[PDB]
Amino acid sequence: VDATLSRGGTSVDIPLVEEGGEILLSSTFGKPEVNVRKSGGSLNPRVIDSWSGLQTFQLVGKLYDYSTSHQLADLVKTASTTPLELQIPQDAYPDTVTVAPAAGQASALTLEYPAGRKDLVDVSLSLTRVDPNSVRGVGDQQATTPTTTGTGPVEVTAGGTTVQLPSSGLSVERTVGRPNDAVRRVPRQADPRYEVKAKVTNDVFTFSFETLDNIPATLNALTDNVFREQLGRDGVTLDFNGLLGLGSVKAIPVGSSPFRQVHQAGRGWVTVPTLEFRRIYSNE
Amino acid sequence: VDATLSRGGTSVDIPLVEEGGEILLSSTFGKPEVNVRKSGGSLNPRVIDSWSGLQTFQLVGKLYDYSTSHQLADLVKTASTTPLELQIPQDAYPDTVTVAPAAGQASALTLEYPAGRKDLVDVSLSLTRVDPNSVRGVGDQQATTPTTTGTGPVEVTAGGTTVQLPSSGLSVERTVGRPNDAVRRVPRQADPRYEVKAKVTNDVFTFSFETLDNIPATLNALTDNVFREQLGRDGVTLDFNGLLGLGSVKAIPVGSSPFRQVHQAGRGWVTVPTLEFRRIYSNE
Amino acid sequence: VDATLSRGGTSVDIPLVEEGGEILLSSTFGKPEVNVRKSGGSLNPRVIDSWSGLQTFQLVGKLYDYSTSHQLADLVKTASTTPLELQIPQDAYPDTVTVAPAAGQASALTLEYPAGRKDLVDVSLSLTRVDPNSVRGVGDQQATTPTTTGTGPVEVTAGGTTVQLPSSGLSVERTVGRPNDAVRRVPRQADPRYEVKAKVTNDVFTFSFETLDNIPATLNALTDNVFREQLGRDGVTLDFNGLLGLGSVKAIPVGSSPFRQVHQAGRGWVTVPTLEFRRIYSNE
Amino acid sequence: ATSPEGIWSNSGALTFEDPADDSEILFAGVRDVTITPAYEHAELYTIDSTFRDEVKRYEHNVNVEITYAKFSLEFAQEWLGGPGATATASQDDSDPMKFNLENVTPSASGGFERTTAVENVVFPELPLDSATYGEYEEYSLTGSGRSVTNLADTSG
Amino acid sequence: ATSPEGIWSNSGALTFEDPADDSEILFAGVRDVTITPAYEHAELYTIDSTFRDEVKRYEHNVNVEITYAKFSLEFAQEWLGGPGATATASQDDSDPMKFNLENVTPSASGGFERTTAVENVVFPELPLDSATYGEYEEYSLTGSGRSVTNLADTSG
Amino acid sequence: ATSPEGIWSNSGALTFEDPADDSEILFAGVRDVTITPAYEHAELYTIDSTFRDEVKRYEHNVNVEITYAKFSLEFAQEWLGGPGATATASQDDSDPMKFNLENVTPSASGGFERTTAVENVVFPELPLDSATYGEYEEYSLTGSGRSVTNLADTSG
Amino acid sequence: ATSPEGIWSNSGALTFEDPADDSEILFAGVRDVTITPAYEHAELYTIDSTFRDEVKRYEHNVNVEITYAKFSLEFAQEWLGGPGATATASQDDSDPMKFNLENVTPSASGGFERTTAVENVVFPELPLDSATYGEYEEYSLTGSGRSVTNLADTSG
Amino acid sequence: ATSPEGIWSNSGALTFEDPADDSEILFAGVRDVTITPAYEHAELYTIDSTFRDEVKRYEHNVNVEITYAKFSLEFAQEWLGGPGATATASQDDSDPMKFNLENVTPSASGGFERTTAVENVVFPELPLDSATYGEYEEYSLTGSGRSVTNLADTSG
Amino acid sequence: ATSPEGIWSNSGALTFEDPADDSEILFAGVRDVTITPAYEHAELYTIDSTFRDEVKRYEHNVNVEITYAKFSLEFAQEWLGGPGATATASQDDSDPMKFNLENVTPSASGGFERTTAVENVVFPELPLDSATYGEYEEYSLTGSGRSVTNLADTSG
Repeated sequence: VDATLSRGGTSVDIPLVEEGGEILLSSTFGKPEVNVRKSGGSLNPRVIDSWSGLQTFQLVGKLYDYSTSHQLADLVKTASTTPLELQIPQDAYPDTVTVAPAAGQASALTLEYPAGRKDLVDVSLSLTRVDPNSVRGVGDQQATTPTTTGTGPVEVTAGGTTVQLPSSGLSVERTVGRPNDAVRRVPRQADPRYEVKAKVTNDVFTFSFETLDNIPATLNALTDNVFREQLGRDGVTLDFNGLLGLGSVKAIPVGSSPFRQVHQAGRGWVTVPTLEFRRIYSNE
Repeated sequence: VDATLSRGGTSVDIPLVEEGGEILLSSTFGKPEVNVRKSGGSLNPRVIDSWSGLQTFQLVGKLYDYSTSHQLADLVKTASTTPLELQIPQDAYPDTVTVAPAAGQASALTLEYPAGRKDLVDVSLSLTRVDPNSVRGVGDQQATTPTTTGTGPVEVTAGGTTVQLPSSGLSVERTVGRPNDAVRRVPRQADPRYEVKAKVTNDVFTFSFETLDNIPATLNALTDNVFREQLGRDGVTLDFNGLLGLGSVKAIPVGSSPFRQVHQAGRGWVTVPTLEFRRIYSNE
Repeated sequence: VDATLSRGGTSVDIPLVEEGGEILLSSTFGKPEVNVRKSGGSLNPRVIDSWSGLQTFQLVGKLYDYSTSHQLADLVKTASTTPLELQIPQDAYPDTVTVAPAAGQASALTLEYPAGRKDLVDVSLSLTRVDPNSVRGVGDQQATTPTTTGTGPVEVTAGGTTVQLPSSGLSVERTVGRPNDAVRRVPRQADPRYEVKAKVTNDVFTFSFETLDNIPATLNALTDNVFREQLGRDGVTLDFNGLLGLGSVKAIPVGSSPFRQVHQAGRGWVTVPTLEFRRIYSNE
Repeated sequence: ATSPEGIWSNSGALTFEDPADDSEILFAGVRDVTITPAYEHAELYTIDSTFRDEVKRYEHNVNVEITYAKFSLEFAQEWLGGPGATATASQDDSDPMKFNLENVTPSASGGFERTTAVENVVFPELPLDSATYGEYEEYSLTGSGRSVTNLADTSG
Repeated sequence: ATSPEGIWSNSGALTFEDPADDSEILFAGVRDVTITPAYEHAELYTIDSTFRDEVKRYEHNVNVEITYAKFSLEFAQEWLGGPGATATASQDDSDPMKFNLENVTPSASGGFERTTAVENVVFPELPLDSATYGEYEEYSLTGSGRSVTNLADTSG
Repeated sequence: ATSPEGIWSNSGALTFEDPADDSEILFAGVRDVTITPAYEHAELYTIDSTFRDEVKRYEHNVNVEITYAKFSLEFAQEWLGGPGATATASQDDSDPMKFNLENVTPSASGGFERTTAVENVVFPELPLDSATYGEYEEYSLTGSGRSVTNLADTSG
Repeated sequence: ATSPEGIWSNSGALTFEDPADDSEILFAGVRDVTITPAYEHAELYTIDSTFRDEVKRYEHNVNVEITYAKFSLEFAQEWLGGPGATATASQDDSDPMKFNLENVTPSASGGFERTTAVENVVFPELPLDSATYGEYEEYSLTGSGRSVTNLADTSG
Repeated sequence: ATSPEGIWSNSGALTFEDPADDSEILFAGVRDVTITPAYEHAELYTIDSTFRDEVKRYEHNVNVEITYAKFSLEFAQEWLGGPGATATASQDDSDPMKFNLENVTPSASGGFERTTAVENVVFPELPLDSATYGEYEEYSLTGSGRSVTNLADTSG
Repeated sequence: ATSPEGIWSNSGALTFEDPADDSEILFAGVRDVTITPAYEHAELYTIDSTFRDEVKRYEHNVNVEITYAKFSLEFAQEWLGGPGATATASQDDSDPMKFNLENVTPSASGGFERTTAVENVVFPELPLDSATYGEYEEYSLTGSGRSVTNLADTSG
């Protein structure tokens, strides 16, 4: 039922289970690093093979508790010289393989908390295979996800002002990645070398929700403080207030269009299709 | 019913009205200009906020007369340092906001004349918010859309030769924009500075129709005189002859594949999925 | 029924025939070579027209025998100073026109052998129009598609090890093109100049299939010897074993992700959404 | 409050009015009459419950459908002609004939006289001829009003 | 105005005419006759109101469907041949046979004579043989006219 | 435990209550009642098997549908007015009237009194008029409650 | 022109022919027979009018469907064998058996003899067995012909 | 092997068990009962044949559907309460109640006693009240079991 | 050739065989039996013409559906077990039980003995229990065979 992923002594078991006939594991192969004779002088190209290819595993699953999901996110995002180790339960793959969060990806892990679906977190993972001895790194830095019991409304807090995110239709998509690590081709061996870089990680929260009452007051209090003033070196504090067992975290909007208000024909209230935040420094 | 968009004394009122549950107004916000750190031995990035962000209004509506649509196209396309003023009736937005046609967009306004829908023009608008005092630029140039009563067939007319576009299935999408204006970040209040540039505007007509008779003669008379031969510094006269109340205009095809002829299984006639022209200089 | 494509005396007649209301012949025109103004304190741009336009024909059809398909692929891929000549039956086009495999496309011809069809190959073609006298070239190089009678299983073979591709669900998509030929604008003719380059062609085989028994052994024997091993200056011998009347050919995986193994909810077997190879040199 | 009571369909009194005048358009001979105000419902859920959090009404309409057996030239020529106009052929214009509508019914034991009224009903399609062998012509209208203007006991 | 009145299906007279000449095309023995002018309606809703704001007609046609039990050689041969020409076999050309249609009925108590007329009716499919064991061949047409050209009382 | 037993529809008593006050809303003349709690089920399969591995509930609701033949002014005027207010005309606001519902049914041989209660039932559409020739007006409601608040034997 | 007339289904005379020979394939015992030439209609509207501008025919076919109660080994072995060939099992090839078809019906009062003929009818599916308890096997075929080769009075 | 034989529905003996205990949940008074193990079928073709090359089973389930007329409080309170727990109201959790199931049916002539058994049946929805005027409440359950645990002759 | 002739359903004799051995699988008491060899047809049209130009078969299958009223333990246990093995519970493996099928019928007046045979028939779903109040259990199979292996007259 479960694949096993581990990072030193700490280990997580992930159920590869889905509705209907969906894709659950995809193993992708390629040779980006074969060299092609672009001129040739003849119809069909001569070629040469010289370097480590690319194997990538995409895993899809569902998790039955939030704590296992947070521990996986912390395990994924952590910088450590110790290799990330995977076990696949299907006999076409060997009982152990060494991997890294996918080479260039901003979203090596996705955790989804859709509307309804209590004690279901939908999960997508992307992992690149690496040679077992070819993992290297600049020290160790353990990722943390704060936790608390409060079970209150989520509060976007900025400049000492607060807006509660209305629970109505509220859905969370969180994405995690290590896009600043370096994966490098090695000559005459199958799998690449991997460098655990002393560089910034990715940890983005996306909300979708609908604001049902106090609408002008809600939308202006949110948008002025988050999108029409300077935050300085500070950011928004996104108080998850113990929803999903998550604690308070500091964050800021990133990208061209992180937030949308939508007003629709025949609707007496406002849709919020996105409110996106990237997590920031709070680690002094 | 209507939002009001105006410049100087001249004003247009636009119905925010649509079929079913479609989007009518969307306010998008973002901070492209936060200087997120890419580097350093810490998991989460340090950040600094220092600049005017981005607010954008997307508006959708239906206009019930052609003259109001033509006047909107002219008021949009016109170069003037006179700030473009938007009034939104919905309480989540303040009673007046200063705007510009969307910062880099080729299609800040779309007007559509679909088959069947007499006295319905579909309208889509995109407007970047700008600081009220921070509108700047060079000269004033009132745009003109020519008009006439003739109510005749549209006549693509070049090298002293004319082809009537067959009315059968004939549908128009016209787009307008100011992609050569400059919107720029300022280390100031949250809304950017805007420069009304003495530079070329965008104004494009897309047709689609099906040619039902004299098909070979029609398609050759269109293709040879417009797509094979050289037009010089002249262009095609696209004589609307009073259709939609539009007068004669001069134009040319631009870019990759602006005209398509389509021959189909089991059909004894030719579809034109698009025929496209950009309006040109005729303003001496 | 058929349009005729020919080079020298050698000729192929292609049934422009399809199910439903599908596109069979699309002819598209563009003037990318108008030198449109980006500048000037006037609303509408000045233009100059100074060069050969673009005309491109897209043809769709079905072929009733494999030999005619192979002969088309060979006649397409072949380098010759001899212009490629198209005869179009529909009266809207003149009785003959000169062409080249589409200038910007890697897949000027697609041949498809979907599961469950026999004496029925899907075809798509793309052909840039060229001036009849403006065809030029270096030598002649005849393409050959090998042939055999064997009617056995397809055998991906490397390092003296072979894997039979399971016939179950097996579907082939082959693409052919001349992406290294140079097409160039001419200043006083309607249609461009075409240079038949003595440079490498594109010829790619794509498979999809489902592996139904000996699955772990099959997938390891395929992955190790093709995607982990190094093939040197050699490649996979893709022995078509007389299926479709195709003979053996030498090839290698090209691009970032040529091969995928897919494991699914509720399925006790593995899908191959793609396995892909580019044909290599075997012409010594 | 007034006790609930049965209503007998043949006690009905449907009428159509031109909403520009508030004057009657001659119509009669109904056999079925349905009036149904309806709002689209959005049902909404949170990230940590199986239960519905909230529910909201959006697009509102009054579904009106009527089956009737006496043909009216006036009603049909109003539908053809569009707002404020009578016509004897299809008109090439985008304004449909809006009608105001009222129905009045004593309850079966006279406990109340329920009046229902609806503004700006429009019908997408008008059956001009609905002929079947060995039957009187029976005409089906389906349409959508903007809102219910009244719903009350009008008994004295 | 004129009172609404019943209409009896068997009282009707239906005719087809050639739109080139207004000459009659021989057709008879109908059992059902439906004529329904229709428009697609757009119901436009505002930014904040749950109510509709405006409604617009946007694509007109007249749905005509007829069931009939006497075959006509002429009607079928005209439908094969297309406009202005009559044929005994399928034609490989794109023009459908346009028909003009008129249907006339005295009302059930003689109050009026409703005449309905429709221009350029066309039929995608024509049944030639419609045989069922122990029954007369009963033929169903479904088609679309461009507009209603007349709807009036043709009584004196 | 208590033996399963037959239930006779005509023995039931249905009531609607205002969830603000627990005051009764006058409603009567029921014919049919369906009360059906439901959840969407996610039915989850592994890679390694053709069999199911796990199954999970998610979006819960209670489908309530009722057919009844005595009109109530109060029920309709509360549905128009929305929560905590009563109205004679359509209201341009987003809150639907939430009703609490209870149905009480003695079992056929007196073994138990099955009481079912449902919170926050809402109806997208309210039939105001449902008139058919030669029949009493019969009204059908389709709606959804948030949860089942009670299911118990209320006998002594 | 010839007067329209009723046609009686049991006067029919369906036959199938191999179009390579113009020779009969033994087939009999029909109970329903439908022949319907059809074309897809494109109905096209302008930029500036609610009315239809033009209408065009595309993708011609003849829908043929037949229900019959006497089994034929010859017809079935022709369909299995495909063009010009007889087979006693499924053949692994892409050519369907094409049949020519003719039906001749005298009109009910002998006013004409309506001959319909159709070229290259093909049937996607052939019911070999159609057993039902206490009934004779009744077989339904649906198929498509290319065109109507003949539609005329063949009386003398 | 044992000869095939008719089975008479009224000979049946359905029971439900809590799969934590293998203890009976009180249920009775069925009318119709369907049990159907099923697998999704992939039918796979190949590049140079019209015939099917291979066929494979994927997603397995057992469709169970039951129509019954004696209400059970215990069965409903188990469905509400979920695994291992009884509840008198909707519970806010994602675990559905899983039932084990068995049915025992002697053949019509006593040739065998067919026993069918099914594991972990779940029902998406559960009718509590199913009132229809002048009828006993009849309850329909549709659900999915994981696998058939037993299908054998259990006669001695 | 041989004349078409009627066939009487009740004269038939259906049999199932194991394709590994050609040994019989005990099966009886059929009521309805449909066997329909089928293909998809692509109808290919050229440019310029409205007519079809070619038509081609692809993805052949033989639709088999059977209704029967005597349960067989053997047939069900073979369907559970898959090819070459027999089982009393669901099997977690991807191979469906392939059956060979043959059906034999004298024609109604003794003209011929139509034998139909089909290879590798498989059924996605097998009804085990099909209980209906006051009726015998009646079981419906739906499935697909690879090809028709025989269609011939087996009379002398």
